[PDB]
Amino acid sequence: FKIKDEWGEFLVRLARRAIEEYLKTGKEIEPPKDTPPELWEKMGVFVTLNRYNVPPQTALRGCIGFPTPIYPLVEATIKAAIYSAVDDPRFPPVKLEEMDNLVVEVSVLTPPELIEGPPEERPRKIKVGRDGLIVEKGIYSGLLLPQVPVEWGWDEEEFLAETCWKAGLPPDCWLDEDTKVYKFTAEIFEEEYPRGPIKRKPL
Repeated sequence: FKIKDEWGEFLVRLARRAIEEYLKTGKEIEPPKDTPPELWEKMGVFVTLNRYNVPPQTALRGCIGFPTPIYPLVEATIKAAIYSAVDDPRFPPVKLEEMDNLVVEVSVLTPPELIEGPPEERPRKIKVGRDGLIVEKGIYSGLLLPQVPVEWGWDEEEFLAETCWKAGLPPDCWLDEDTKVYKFTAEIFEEEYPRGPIKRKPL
């Protein structure tokens, strides 16, 4: 575990606070002075907002992140949290009252690593329940978090085709040598219920 449980809890609470404060004052909070030093290191992160007490496959309310380590983790979390609440083009922006009915999930990512070898053998180098994926070709790029294939019950080959689709590429694009496929992992933390205890979420 690269991210201590205490740090995951910190980040999830920070994400909720960033969203509520933004919705209330339009201001983006700053990393708190008590922020753990290790959390200033640049890392990729995604924040997901899920509707509470509904079937999981119907819960996604917002999900935005920074796949690359361009921001210190603490700052990336604050921004991604806000973006997931009001800047996810697929859904209407979250209003303050609704935060009573949503649970926050923070996914801290490890650096993506290029999958090597014959393209038709790429499914063998990935593992649903462990890997997140990024597919890139030309100007197209798409990413799907590790929890996605698990939630929908996809195998490695299906997961690949779905990530290609996410990028705006044909489903079988991963069979192309010129298509670049990266795998990455994440340490996930989520509220058990709105404003309740936070816990690590294994796949």
